[PDB]
Parts: sequence; C-alpha cells; structure tokens
Amino acid sequence: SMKRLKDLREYLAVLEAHQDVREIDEPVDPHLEAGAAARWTYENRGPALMLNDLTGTGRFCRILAAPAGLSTIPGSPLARVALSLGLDVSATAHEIVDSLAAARTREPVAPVVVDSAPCQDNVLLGDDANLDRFPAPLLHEGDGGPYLNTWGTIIVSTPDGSFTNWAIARVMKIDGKRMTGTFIPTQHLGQIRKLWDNLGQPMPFAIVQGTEPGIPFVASMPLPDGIEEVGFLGAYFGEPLELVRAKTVDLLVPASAEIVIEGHVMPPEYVVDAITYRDDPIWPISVAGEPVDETHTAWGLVTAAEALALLRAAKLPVATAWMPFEAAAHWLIVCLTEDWRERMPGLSRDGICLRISQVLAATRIEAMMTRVFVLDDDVDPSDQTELAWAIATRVSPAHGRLVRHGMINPLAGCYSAEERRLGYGPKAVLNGLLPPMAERSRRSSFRHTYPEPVRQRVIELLA
Amino acid sequence: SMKRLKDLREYLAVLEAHQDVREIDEPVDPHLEAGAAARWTYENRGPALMLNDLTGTGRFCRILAAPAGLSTIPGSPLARVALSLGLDVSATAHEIVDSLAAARTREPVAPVVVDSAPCQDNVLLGDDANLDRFPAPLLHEGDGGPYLNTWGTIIVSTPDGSFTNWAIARVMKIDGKRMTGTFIPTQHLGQIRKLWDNLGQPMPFAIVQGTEPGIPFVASMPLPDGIEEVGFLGAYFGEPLELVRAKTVDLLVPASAEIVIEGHVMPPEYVVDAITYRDDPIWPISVAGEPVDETHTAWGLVTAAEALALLRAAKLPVATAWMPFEAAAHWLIVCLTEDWRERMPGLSRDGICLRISQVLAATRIEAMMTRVFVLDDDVDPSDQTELAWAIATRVSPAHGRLVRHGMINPLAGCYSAEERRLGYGPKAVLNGLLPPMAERSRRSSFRHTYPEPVRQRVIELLA
Amino acid sequence: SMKRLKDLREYLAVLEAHQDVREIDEPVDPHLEAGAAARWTYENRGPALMLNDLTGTGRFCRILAAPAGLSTIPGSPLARVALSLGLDVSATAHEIVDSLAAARTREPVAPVVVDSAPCQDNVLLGDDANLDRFPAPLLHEGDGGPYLNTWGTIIVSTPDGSFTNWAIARVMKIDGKRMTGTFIPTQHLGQIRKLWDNLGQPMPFAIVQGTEPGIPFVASMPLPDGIEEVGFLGAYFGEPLELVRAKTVDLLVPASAEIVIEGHVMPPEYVVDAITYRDDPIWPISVAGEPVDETHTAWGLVTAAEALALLRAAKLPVATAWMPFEAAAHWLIVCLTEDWRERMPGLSRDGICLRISQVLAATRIEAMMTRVFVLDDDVDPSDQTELAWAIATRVSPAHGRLVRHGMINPLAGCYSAEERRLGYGPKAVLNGLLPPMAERSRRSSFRHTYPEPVRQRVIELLA
Amino acid sequence: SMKRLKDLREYLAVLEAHQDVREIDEPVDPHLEAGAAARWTYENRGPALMLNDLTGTGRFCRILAAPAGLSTIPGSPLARVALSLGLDVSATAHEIVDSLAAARTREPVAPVVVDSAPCQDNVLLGDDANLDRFPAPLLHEGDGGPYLNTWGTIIVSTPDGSFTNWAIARVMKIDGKRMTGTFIPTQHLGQIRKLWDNLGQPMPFAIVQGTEPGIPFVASMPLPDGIEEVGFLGAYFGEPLELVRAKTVDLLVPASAEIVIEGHVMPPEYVVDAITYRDDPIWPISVAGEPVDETHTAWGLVTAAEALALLRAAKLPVATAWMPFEAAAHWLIVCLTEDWRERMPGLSRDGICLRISQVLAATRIEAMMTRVFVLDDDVDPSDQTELAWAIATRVSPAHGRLVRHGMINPLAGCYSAEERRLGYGPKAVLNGLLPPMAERSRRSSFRHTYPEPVRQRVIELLA
Ligand SMILES: Cc1cc2nc3c(=O)[nH]c(=O)nc-3n(C[C@H](O)[C@H](O)[C@H](O)COP(=O)(O)O)c2cc1C
Ligand SMILES: Cc1cc2nc3c(=O)[nH]c(=O)nc-3n(C[C@H](O)[C@H](O)[C@H](O)COP(=O)(O)O)c2cc1C
Ligand SMILES: Cc1cc2nc3c(=O)[nH]c(=O)nc-3n(C[C@H](O)[C@H](O)[C@H](O)COP(=O)(O)O)c2cc1C
Ligand SMILES: Cc1cc2nc3c(=O)[nH]c(=O)nc-3n(C[C@H](O)[C@H](O)[C@H](O)COP(=O)(O)O)c2cc1C
Ligand SMILES: [Mn+2]
Ligand SMILES: [Mn+2]
Ligand SMILES: [Mn+2]
Ligand SMILES: [Mn+2]
Repeated sequence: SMKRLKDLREYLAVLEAHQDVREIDEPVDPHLEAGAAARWTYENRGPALMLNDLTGTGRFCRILAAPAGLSTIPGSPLARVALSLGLDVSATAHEIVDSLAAARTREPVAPVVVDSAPCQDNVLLGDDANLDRFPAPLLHEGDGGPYLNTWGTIIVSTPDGSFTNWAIARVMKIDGKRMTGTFIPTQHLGQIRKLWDNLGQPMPFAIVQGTEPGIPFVASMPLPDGIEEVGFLGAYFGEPLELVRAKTVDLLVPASAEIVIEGHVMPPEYVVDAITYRDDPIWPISVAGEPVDETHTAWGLVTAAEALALLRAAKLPVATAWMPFEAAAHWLIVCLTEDWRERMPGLSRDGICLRISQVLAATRIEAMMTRVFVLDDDVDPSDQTELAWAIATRVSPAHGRLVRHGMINPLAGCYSAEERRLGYGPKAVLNGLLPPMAERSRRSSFRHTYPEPVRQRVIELLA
Repeated sequence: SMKRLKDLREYLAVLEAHQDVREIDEPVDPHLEAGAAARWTYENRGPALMLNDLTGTGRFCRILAAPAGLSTIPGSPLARVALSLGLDVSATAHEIVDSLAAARTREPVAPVVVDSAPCQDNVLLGDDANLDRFPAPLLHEGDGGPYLNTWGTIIVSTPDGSFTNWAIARVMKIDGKRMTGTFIPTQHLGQIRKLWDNLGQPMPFAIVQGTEPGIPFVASMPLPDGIEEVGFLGAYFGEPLELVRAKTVDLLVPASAEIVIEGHVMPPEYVVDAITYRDDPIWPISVAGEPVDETHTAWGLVTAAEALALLRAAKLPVATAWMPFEAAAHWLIVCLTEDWRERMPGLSRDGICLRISQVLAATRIEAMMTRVFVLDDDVDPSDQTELAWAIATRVSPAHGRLVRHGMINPLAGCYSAEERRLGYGPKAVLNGLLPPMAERSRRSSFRHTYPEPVRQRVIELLA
Repeated sequence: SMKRLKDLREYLAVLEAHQDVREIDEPVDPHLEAGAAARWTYENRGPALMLNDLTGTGRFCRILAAPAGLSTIPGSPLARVALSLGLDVSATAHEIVDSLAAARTREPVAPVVVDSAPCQDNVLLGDDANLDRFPAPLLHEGDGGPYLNTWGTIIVSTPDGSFTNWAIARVMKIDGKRMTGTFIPTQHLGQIRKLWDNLGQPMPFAIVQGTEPGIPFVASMPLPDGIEEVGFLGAYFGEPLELVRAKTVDLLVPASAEIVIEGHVMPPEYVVDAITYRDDPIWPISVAGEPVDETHTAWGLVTAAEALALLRAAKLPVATAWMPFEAAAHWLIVCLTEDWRERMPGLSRDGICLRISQVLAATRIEAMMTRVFVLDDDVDPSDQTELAWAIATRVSPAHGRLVRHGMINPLAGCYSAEERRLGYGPKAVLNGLLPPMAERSRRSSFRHTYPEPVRQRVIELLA
Repeated sequence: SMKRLKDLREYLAVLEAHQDVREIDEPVDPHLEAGAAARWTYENRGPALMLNDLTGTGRFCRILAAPAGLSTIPGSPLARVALSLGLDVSATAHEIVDSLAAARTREPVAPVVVDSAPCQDNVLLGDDANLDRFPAPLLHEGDGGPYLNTWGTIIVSTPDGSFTNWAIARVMKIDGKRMTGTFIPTQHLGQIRKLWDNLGQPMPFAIVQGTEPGIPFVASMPLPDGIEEVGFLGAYFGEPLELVRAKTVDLLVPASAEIVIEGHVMPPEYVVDAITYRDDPIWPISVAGEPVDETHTAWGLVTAAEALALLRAAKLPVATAWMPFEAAAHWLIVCLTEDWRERMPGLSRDGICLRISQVLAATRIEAMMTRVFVLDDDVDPSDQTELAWAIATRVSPAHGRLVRHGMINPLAGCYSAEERRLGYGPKAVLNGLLPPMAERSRRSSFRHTYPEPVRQRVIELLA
C-alpha cells in the first residue's frame, strides 16, 4: 500500500496541500542569499521554499530549498522524508527505516525504458549546452565556488554496461562547460571512474535534478557493491522505475527529472555536452551544515536503514537502528528486541556488543560510525530527550566501551589533526543494555508508572 | 533590580497572568491520580495544576502540581524557575545560573523575626495536630507509602542554636502523628541529626510547605558546610527574609509558608507536635521521575550554579555551567570563555580538564557528577540539539576522558549492582575543547556562516 | 661473514664444543618423560639433550630436546638462536633481529637441486613406511595423542608448481600410516591446501626433521604471501640451499634433513607413502608451554624481525623490535631511534604511535600482537628488568593507549571466552615514548650517571 | 624463633660469614666514586662494600655501600633483607612480607632506656660538633650537594612528648653545622614539624646512622598515624628495643647506632648541636636510582607488607602482596587466595577489584600505587618472569582496568609535566584474575603438567 509520488511536481502539490511549501516571489540572489534562506528554513523548521525569481536568470529556473528538511506539519517533523518514500505523512522514524530495510530482503525490479519524458521537452546541444543559462548558487561564504549538485543524482555505468550506479555527490561549477567534484575510492562513483581511467577513455555521465522524491534517498544509500539503486527503488515501491535514453550519451536517466546534465568526465573534470529540461524547471538544493538538513534526514537516515538490514541479515535481534539528527550523522543507535536473550541464548550484554561491532566492522558503513550506542528497545532513539536520558542513565562513565581504530570519516569533527591527516582514528561501540529488570525499576513516567484506569481518568480531566 | 515574589499566592497570581496555571475543580484522588496528573503536566509541558478538590479531604487543602515544571509561556520554558528566583519571565539558562553564582560572592544577609504571619492563622495542637486532616498523596504505584514532603523545606538547628539548615528531602507518612525519611550522612540534615543523637535528645524540626517560590531552590542547593540557606537567600534577593517563631519548638520558620508541621525527630521517625496553616492552604508536590521535573529544574540547576561559583572561586575562566535536564541531573557541562588560554597561559586543553577535575573532586558535589563535559562557550549547554551536536563532533570516541573512582550517587542509573552496593564507581570528565579555530571552520549555520546584510535580507523575506 | 651450520650434526658438534648439549644414555620413555625432560631443560636453562635410548624403539632414533632453548653458554643465553642463524655465539638480540630484517631487503636466491643426500641413505616404501618404527612422543599429559611434528618443516607446493611454502605446524599421530593437524585459513599451509581441495586432488607433502638449524627459524617466520622461505634462506646466508628430489612425490626437500616423511594430505589427514632417513637419525622435538621455549626463541623472535622489516619498509625510524620471551610471544616492543623526531618532523609521540598501529594493522602479523609497546631506544627490550622498568616508569597508567578490535590469536590467554568464541577482541598499542629529555633526567645508573674517569676508577677497584 | 641482629657489627659479621661483604682498602673519593661504587654493586649484584679509606677523612669513618642491595648468596638474592629482619638467609619474598604483616596484628612493645651505649663512646659538643670531620659524599653528578642521610633514621617527637616518629628521609649538607631536607606535609616528619612551627620553637631532632639492620626497614614503613615505629619494631622482634638518652636534646635514640647527629630544625634547616659516635664508626649509604637498590628492597617491600596488612584488616582474602623491584616501586601486586570466591561469596572478579581499589584508596599509601595488578596466588609476584607472563596472558589489553585520579607520587616517572605540576594524575587497578579453571588449562610447565613419578624420574636423570 505505497503512495509513491511520481515526480517533483506531485511532491510539491502534496507539500502545498499540507501548507509545507512557501513561494518567494521577491528576487533572491544565488550568491549566498539562497543558501542563507535554506539554512534559516532548516534551523527554524520552516516550510520548504520555492525561490521563484533569482538574480541573474530571473524566473527561468526556480530553486527548491529544504526539499527534505524537518516539516512544519503539526506532530509530523519527518513528513518530507515519509512522503518522499511513499509513506503516510505521519510515518514514524521506525516505520521509515523498517520499510527501507524490508526492501533489502526483496528481489530487485528491473526498470522500464520509455520513448519520451518531460525532462527532454527542451534540449540544449553544443555551444547552447552552457551552465551559465542556469543559477550558480554560492551556498556558503567560504566555498571554493558554486555547488551545482547537492541534491541531484549522478548516474554512471561500468565500461561493459553491466552495472549502473546512482549517487549524490557534491559537484562544483568551474565555468559554463565544466564542473568538478572529488572522486573518493571507497565510493561507487570513484570505483566506476577508475575502470574508465584504466581503458584511457572519458567516463560518460548524467546529473539529474528534481526527480521523483524517493530517488535522492536511495542515491544517498550505501548499498553493497553490485546492488543497483534503480533495482532497489523498484523493489522498494513494488514497480519498475521509468527511464528515458539520454540524448548524447549511452545512459538511461529518470523520466521524472526536472533537469538532465549530460557529458563525460575527463582525466577530475565533468565536461557538459548537453542539458535537457522540462518546461519551468526546478533545481533543488541541499545546504549542508549543522543539524538538521538532508545530510541528516536522508544520508544518515538511509545509512541507519542499511545498518538495520545488515544487522538483521547477520541474524541479530535488532528492533530498530537510527542515526540521531542532533548528533549530525556521527552516531548510530542500535536497539535490541526485549527478548534478545531468548533469541541469542549464548551471549552476555558485552558479548552481543562484541558481535555487533564485528558485524558492522565487515561492512562499507563502518568508518562513518564514530559511535554506536547499543540500547534496549524501550527507548525511541528518534526522541532526542529519551535518547539522551537513556545514554546518561545506562552507559557506564568508564566501562562497556569497545574501541576500534581504522579508517575514519574525514568530515567527522571528533578527530585530531593527526588522526585526520593519517585517515586513522578511534570508533567506539558503547554498551547501554540493561540487565533483566521490571518496567517500574527502569522507568518513572506517566505511561510506564501508573495503571491504565488512573491514566484514562487523568487524560479525561486534562487532555 | 530583582522582582522577588513574597509568597505562593503572588507566585500563582503571576503564573495565572501568563496563563501558566490551570484549576481543576473535578475531584482528584491523592491515591495515584494527583501524581499521574503531575507527570502528565511535566511530560506534556502543561500549565501548573491547582487541584481544588481531593478525595478524602475535599476542598480543605489544595494541591499544587508541577510548581517549577517547564513552562507553557511561549519561548520561555524556564519561566517558572526564573519567576521563582525573582528574574524576568524570559531570563535565559545562563542568566539564572549566573545570578545564583553572583550571590555566592556576596555577604550573607541576616533574616528578621516578625511577631505574626498568615502561616499561623490556624493552629492545631496536641491530638488535633494530626496529618489525617490533610491529603496523603501516593505519588507512584510502587512507593512505600504517601510522600508528604517533596517540595517543602525541612528546617533544623544544631543543639547550640548557632547554625540552621534548610533542606528539601523526601518525607513519607507512617500514620497521623508520624513520618519517616532517610538521613544521609553526607547531607546537612543527617550531620545536624547526629549532633542531637550524641546528646541523646530528640531533634526539633519544622517542615514548611508553599513558602515564597525562591526558598525550595535554595533549600535544594548544595551550599558549603557552615553557609546558612536563609543568609544566602537574603544575599540573593538583597533583603532580609521575614521569619516567625514556631509555636511548639525553638525554631524560626518562613512567614510566607502555607503550612508548618512542627515536631521532634526521635531516635528515624518525625513525630508531629503541631500543625499551623493559613486560610485555604495549598500543599505543593513534586513528583520525581524521568525528565523534566524539579529534580532537574531545581536540584540539578542550583547544583550547576554552585559548581559555577566553586570553579570561579578557584580562578578558573568558566563562562557557564549547566546540568542538562535531558541527562536527568547526571551530567554537568562546563563552558570555558573564548579567551581561556589568555587567562590560564600555562595549560593545554588536557591540563585545564585535569584542573577542573581536581577542583570539582575537592567539593561536596563531586559524587553527583557521573559525567562532566568540558566545552567552549560558543555552545549553549541548555540547547539540547546544540549540546548533543557539540559532544558528538568535539569529544573523541576514545581519548580526552579522565576517570575517577570513588563515592557515587546511589540514585544514578549508570552503575552496576556491585558498584551500587559498594557505593564505589566511575565518574568521568570528558574533554570537548577545540584547538584555536576560526568561527567558519567550527560552525556551519545561518547565524555563523553568512554576512550580516545577507542574514538581514533573508530575515526581511522570511520572518 | 656468516658461519652457516650445514646440518644438525654440525650444529650439535658446535654445541658440544661449548658444553651446551648433554647425552642421556639411560632409557627415557617418549610417553611423557621425553617432554618432561625438555621442560626441565627449558625452565632450568640446561644443555640441549640428546636422548640416546627411548622405550619402545631403543637406540634406533635419537631425540633432540630444547634444540633452540636458552643456552648454558656463560653470558650468551641466545647462543642456540645465534648459531642456528650463522652468527657469533655472543650475537645480541638486536644483532639477530637486524640480520634477519636486513635479509628482507635482499633479492631471493634460488636453491640448487643435488642428485643425492644423506637423508635418503635409508628408504622405507609401501607397508615398510610405517611411523610405528619411530618414537611417538606424548609431550604433555592432556594432549590428544603423540605430536610427531613440533620442530620439523612441512613442505607443500601449489598445484601449478610455481610456489613452495615451508612451515612449522604441529602434526599429531593417528596410527602408523596417518597423522593429522589443523589447517588454519590465515596460514600458507591452509591456503595452499584449499587450492588442492578445489581441484579435488590429494595435496602432496613432505615433513623434514633435523635439517640444518637455520631452516626451522625461517619456517616459523610470517613472511608475506608469495615470498618462498627457501629463497629467503638463500638471501639470508648469501648462498643457495641444496635440495634433493623426494622419492614418491614431486617435491624438493632439504638435503640436510635427518628424516623425510612423504605422502599426501587427504580430504584433514596426512597419509604416509614413504619415510627416508640418514643413518642413526635424530628427531628433534619442541615442547611448547610457558616461557622460555622455541615458541618464544624462534616464532616470537622471527615475528619481531618481520615486524622490524615491515616498519622499516614503511620508512618508520625503528631502531629495533623484539617479542619479550617472558611475555610468551604476546607482546611486541618497538624501539624508535633517538633522532626519530628529526626523521619524522610532522608527528607528535601520539602521531607516530598512530602511524605504527596503522602500518602493523595492514600486515599478516597484526592479530598476534595483543600489546605493542612503543619505546625509545635507550631501552634494551631483550633485558627483562630494563624493559619492565621502562614500561612502569614511561607508560601512563591511563592515557597513550590505542585499542583496536579485530581478529585475535586464539592461543593468547588474555581474552574472555566470548572474545575467543567470536575470534574478536582487543589489541593495544601503548605509548611509552618520552618528550625530549637530558640523559641524566631519564636515567640513574652506573653507566648513565657518572663521568668516564669515575667509572674507570670504580671498575679498576671492583671488577 | 627470630634471629635479630643487635647492631651493624653483628650484621656485617653475618654477611662476612656468607662472603657477602668486601673490604676496599684503596682510597675512594666520596666525591662521586663512593656513589659509583654503590651503583656498580647494586647493578652487578656484588657484595656489600666496606670503604675503609676515604679521600679527605682517611680511615676515620668507614662507609658501608649497598647495605640491603640484592645479595651474592647463591639462591638467596633477598638475604640482606631477610637477615636485616631477623629471618633465615633463605627466607622467601612471601615469608618476609607475611612476617611484617603478622606483626601489624600484635600489640606494640614499649622500648627500654639504658644508661649507656657504644654510640656515645665519643662525644663532640659545641664547635667540635662539625660535620666536616666526617665524609660528605656527592652521590650523583647532578645532586645539589652531599647527601648525609640516605639510610639513617631521623627521630623527632611531638611538643607534648607523647609521640615519637622514626623515618628515613634524604638530608643534604649545607656546611659543617647545617643540613637541609624537604618536609612533605603527607609524611610524619612534616606533620610533627608543623606542630613545632605553630608553637614558634625549633624542633629537636636526632639522625642515627648504622643502627641494628631492622630499624631502617621499619623507618621506611608507611605505618598509620599514631603507630610508633619503635613499638612496631618491638612487636616484630618480640622484645623491647634498647634506647639511650641523647646528650643535648630530650630524645631517646637507638643504643645500637654507629653515629648520632643531634640538633634542632630551625624555621627548613637542621642545625647540628652534637655528634656522638662509637669507636671506628661506619656510615652506611643508599644510592637511589634504577632497580635494584633500597628504594626497592626496603621502601617498596615494607610498603607491600603494609598493603598486605591493610587489605587483610579489611577482611580481604589476600595471599600475598609485593612491589616488584623491576617496576622501581611503582607497582603493587595483590595475590588472592585460590578459594577467594568461597571467602567472599557475593563478588565477581570485577567486584573484588573494585573493593581492593576502595580499601587501598582510603589509606596513606594509595598515591604511591601508580598500578595495582590483582592476580591469583598460583603466581609468585617476586619471580620476574612468572609475573610478566601472568600480566601478558591474564590482563585484557582493553578491559578490567579501574582508573582513579588524585594525588600522585611526584617522583614517579609515568606522569606528564602537567600532571606533575598539578600533583594530580591517574592511578590504575588492573584485573588479572582468572575465572575458575583446572591447573592444566592455566599452566604448561614441568611442575604443573606432569605426574609426580614422571617428574621424579626426570629429576633422577638430569638433576
Ligand atoms: C545532501 C547529500 C550530499 C552528499 N554529498 C556527498 C559528497 O560530496 N561526497 C560523497 O562521497 N558522499 C556524499 N553524500 C553521501 C553519498 O551519497 C553516499 O555515501 C552514497 O551511498 C554514495 O553512493 P554509493 O553507495 O553508490 O557509493 C551525500 C549525501 C547527501 C544526502
Ligand atoms: C524535588 C527534590 C527532592 C529532593 N529529595 C531529596 C531526598 O529525599 N534526599 C536527599 O538527600 N536530597 C534530596 N534532594 C536534594 C537536596 O535537597 C540537596 O542535596 C540539598 O543541597 C540538601 O541540603 P544541604 O545542602 O543543606 O545538605 C531533593 C531536591 C529536590 C529539588
Ligand atoms: C615450535 C613451533 C610450533 C608451531 N606450531 C604451529 C602450529 O601448530 N600451527 C600454526 O599455525 N603455527 C604454528 N607455528 C607458527 C608458524 O610456524 C608460523 O605462523 C609460520 O609463519 C607459518 O608459516 P607461513 O608464514 O608460511 O604460513 C609454530 C612455530 C613454532 C616455532
Ligand atoms: C633509601 C630510602 C630513602 C628515602 N628517602 C625519602 C625522602 O627523601 N623523602 C621521603 O618523603 N621519603 C623517603 N623515603 C620513604 C620514607 O622513609 C617512607 O615514606 C616512610 O614511611 C616515612 O615515614 P612515616 O611513615 O613515619 O612518615 C625513603 C626510604 C628509603 C628506604
Ligand atoms: Mn552504489
Ligand atoms: Mn545546608
Ligand atoms: Mn609462507
Ligand atoms: Mn611514622
């Protein structure tokens, strides 16, 4: 019973119905103002913004800010994430990660190729395919230049055409025909590029902006080597994604795109050969920084869903997994089922944390996990207060800590300059599991400490 | 320029003007319902409750629930704390702890004795002084009996009459004439009681309920041995507190009280000799449990103010100190001034954390501090999200941790059964200080990453 | 200027000249007595033993116990190791590991094939090739059966015949024609065996006993994948090793052997097809246990030499490396040169320990290192007392510890049952490096604290 | 059945009978040579030295070097300690500490005052009482001046004359009439001196050299406040010590002394008022530095005996305690009895280490213990090799460590400059206890792994 939104226009019409998108008709400068407007929106939990008029390009190309920021919908802060993933506006943190992890146990669904798509209604080729026709937002004061890709998907195939990877990575503008980005060897973009460099040939690419809202979530997901994002998207929604042939390169791109940038990566510079776009195009942006933005609501969230799927595939009794937004995607919380001891009869609390550390260490997400807290499932790790309370009251100030040293996230802040320079530092697994305890010995709150007739009577007097 | 509220009636009239107190006219049972109503209020950030009609005693004695819970006043969650301490309704976490710590550098102000007070308008003596005339609330399902004192102040003097201690401690009802409580040797009540036991004489006492709202905050404050709470209250408000002579014991009690219970502690049982009360008495309660209640807003908060004063008296450059409510008064956050290196030229980051640990370890609050995080003052430790972000991004997963073993808080949850039974366990000091860094290299947010004209322009478009 | 001993007879004639081998003419039972005689010898630093008469087989096959135990030679406890490696009887711990590590920088020297060898003077084929003709020592009370290989070398080749591995592993007797051993996947024997199992063919093998004394040291050495022990032995001694063709299998074996057991490993059982031996054969044994035996003098020592070579190949300024015998080959000591800061200008003490941990973690010896201590080279890590003094006085009781979790040595004792069962546990790197300090501020001894004329004068009065 | 040696002449006659003292008749310079001769002796395990002829004072006053260094007596390295404490020349480490700890459970024995003593055969008063008559040894190149007291005992009484403390502390010569030393407030000399400073009066003192050999051991012992060393010595030997009245001060001094220096400590300088000595006086020295000297054989050893007595007084099942000489008196080893679980039924291994840490932390020796290792009593902590093997194989590389921060030993080397400057740093308790295990699963050696008839048979063949 999924409610898949098929393009960005549908996504925006749903947000508009819930009063969660605002149109700005006054001119906004892509030089710092658009980025500042996005930050204000994330930090104040404002509606997503449609910037209808940008200095330099006017009303030609709109900008969507905070596409998956925290929502204004009352009682539903995850509504943009939930709607993007075809779920109810009020889907909980656990329902979201559980729906993604459930799709990892399903067979991939091959996409379908359509003859035409709105993303090719306007086609710019040759000298007309120039990025100077579109906004070039300078998102933060100290950036090296305009970041053209922050929320769009980069599409590349291996030379044999047997495998296609979709990924979100930052791409900076050099000039009207050229862009650049960093190609990390631990990422699938970098791995695929090394195959094109070995054959001494430019790698064809496509960057798509403003696709259906579910695509950037799966493009940020650290799926295993050899699992295509498009097949996973298909298994997740229970139907094939519709793709259209790119105009100047042998690649298939989402037919739901607002804009398609096509070209080749030279031996690392992206060279633009064609730009295609649908009428009145919308270019979404994501302005990374402190909590809470799409680094947290999309990347950290889909990473938690992948961790949940990997831990369950190792037969661990994991109720849920979550990357708390307030910890800026530095932490993973792993919650065990109440009956984990019945399910894993041979391990102590320390033993199951050792096992979790061993399983996570064998995966491609292990370097991101600066800290993993292992807790009981009477804690909602998406509830900031309950999570902080559980860590303070259940994790020993000294013991129950398992430290591993190895590869680290170079963007994580909790490392010394020497650890960053070596790319070698500590990652911890912290044990916050309790011994077997009665509910009333580990809780003291309205829901957990009073009989149902007493709570009912209080609710009738006060609610 | 203090705005001291002189009794509970004034406090309640101020909360009523800000729509932060609600009257419940339907009957409420002191058997679990009153406690459940208090928990619902804390956990939902509801108005303080005036329970006007209690099963068993009717409308005789009202109950005030959540006297200093988080406020409903828009943008002012600490308003009940701020008003209780004579400050503006919108006083910040830092203004509150700074006002308390500033009073620790001032000379005590002796109280004044008045001939009469509303708290003695009604006097019950002999067989009439029976607690069965007042509500006996069973605050939580598993409690040993009714907790008569949770927010009132216990008053005792040393045998020589040279020193008087005011403290909040829990007192349980045994029957109509007798109550009990635990007398901890590390607390001033217990220390004073041991002096009365050495002379083989019953210790006279008084318990006051519903005094002016500033008294329970100073009665929860862990002031040094030999500093009277009444003298500190006087220095804090800049004027003498008015006291009245108790009717059957040689003690002075706050003239602002709603109820006064007088008696002697026998060799530990409290025996009631007299009960005095003002017309239409109000008996406030505090229902301890998970965050956020007065364990956090009063006890942890005044403990943070005492830590701030002790650290500043040791000439440490401490900007602020705070006990985060979400960590259930298990954690202390110490924020250093931006120029701490200029103020302490001979210490590294590790060195200043060593010094903080050494100073705190010599004080009477050291056993409460399961964790102390040392951070820079660009972090507001009362902001849940910014605090969690600073810890995740600035505290190493492995290093910068100073562990001390010793006396522990027996109520803290993060200890093993063996550590609790021995009263011996770990307490940590964690270093989250940064090396010297430019604002734009340690922050990425609206306020810190954009020029003032860009922010102004965004505020005019969106706010 | 090597002094290579070409067979076991030469090795024994050299030990006899230094009164470091004793002949036992009384009968000794291979059932526990031979093993007990070996343990007494290791633990009392006795001469190596030649057991001339064994219960069951008489004077047919002699047994050599403690072949490389600590020596009785005055002032030369490492003499058996030094002589085995072609060095002077008085070669120091550092000269030994440095000579082995220097050979890792040299090109391999291919062996030479000889037409005949003393190891084939007697040939047993078919039903005559029966292990019941030779001693079957039960080395420890609780062993599963007789350990036939403890100091001999197992020789196997890959199916293509392109690579030959020589290794010491324990082999237990089942009966007269069959033996067994554990084939670990991290070891080259196990890796080569998996290639024979994939082709569905029995793996040919040879076990050689009593070769020239340098071979078991290189057969215990954890050389990288693809480096043949025979080529390394050749580079080490500066000349080709002489090999002879095995009688029933297509393998080349050391011509210096006392006994050659040939056969095939079935899908894990070793099946004996031929036994060849020189007149009056000697079967050496190694009886593993507490310090000090060949587990320590050979395996831990050659592992320290390989660590020294790997650290120097990563351009680290390592003066020496050593596995202290008293720590039962659980610890590695890494000593940095006095001018390491001049050689590595960009790292602090913590930084260089991080780098050492990172380099060691990428090697095949990392799981053996339960602890690595990083020290200055004013400490001789082969001097028990000076080493214990340096650790106690230079390693912080709390900080300077880098913990990594991963694969562990299943035979190491410092792990819990859960860590052993998972094969996952902690390994530490401890920083004992000093800040820049004058000799007289870090030492207080005869050699370091008195002027040369004062020491000379004292030596003339006392020595 | 004690064999108490009543003076230094008897001690030296016993060492001479065991060929453990050597006379040097050639002249030796007290400027560095005597100290260098002492260091050579400790480090080479040489006989104690009698320096019969010193440059500057000739044959007047002899010097005894290495009075309690490791002995040359075959198989009896602790013989100087054992003889000093009235025990058999072959008394083990455990017999020594057990004999000292047993005396802590006995009532003190008051001394007896004798009318005359050999230490007053020669009396120097007034201007004749000049230290320039005796050697002034410069013990190490960088010392501030000559150390006149290194092995003698400082005697002081409280102003009321109710308590007398005997202690070894270093005393440096200023000139012929004046000396100086540091008066630490945690030591009994410093505490007693503060009482004399409060009354504004010079503290009378006496320094005795060359007393009976048991006195410097008890003078180095950190006995509790209010326990006199003389009473303990009396309880230890089972008889009263004989004291003689000092000539110019109201103090009692050992009648067995070689030299007595009397005077007053001025407001810290020692001023000499009288020197008394027996014919042909001997002035013993102790030259502190690296292991092994009297810092280790006396101070660390008697500290281990006091720890054993304190742990047993807290009803802990401690088999033995020892301060390993190789760890330079930085470490304490605590060995529990094999049946400790039967004796302490309610604690886990971690629990008993917590308890040991808690008990030790309440004592006056806690700051000296940089590390405490808790082990089973199948380990002899005085056996260097077995101790290193037990720590390497039984202490986890990561867990089982209890860190406490507090007062530290300013002379300990394992602290940073900031920890030393603050006098605040880490002290650890490490858990090396095993779970219940069969002897053959935790040992592998001659004594533990072979049946008694097999060992007997091997001993008859080899010993
Ligand atoms: C807003 C946003 C921006 C991102 N930017 C980057 C980036 O510049 N580089 C990068 O390596 N990963 C970035 N990621 C994370 C990757 O998309 C993620 O690691 C993904 O799994 C990569 O695809 P792959 O698993 O096929 O290699 C970003 C994610 C989000 C949501
Ligand atoms: C709601 C509330 C209840 C409290 N209950 C107790 C209690 O039962 N026992 C206790 O020792 N401290 C309790 N405290 C903390 C003490 O009031 C606090 O330690 C105070 O400083 C004690 O007074 P003293 O410093 O004069 O010893 C409570 C505090 C609050 C705010
Ligand atoms: C006395 C002795 C016995 C040994 N027994 C074993 C054994 O049974 N199994 C094992 O894996 N390694 C054992 N080793 C260690 C291996 O020989 C060593 O890991 C060697 O490097 C293996 O050869 P490879 O590096 O070619 O895999 C022993 C070493 C010595 C000196
Ligand atoms: C060779 C030697 C020299 C010593 N020198 C000193 C010293 O200079 N200062 C000191 O405080 N303790 C020194 N000690 C240790 C003290 O004697 C020891 O702490 C003793 O218990 C002090 O006496 P008290 O317990 O009565 O205070 C020395 C011990 C020995 C054996
Ligand atoms: Mn991918
Ligand atoms: Mn008080
Ligand atoms: Mn090999
Ligand atoms: Mn004393």
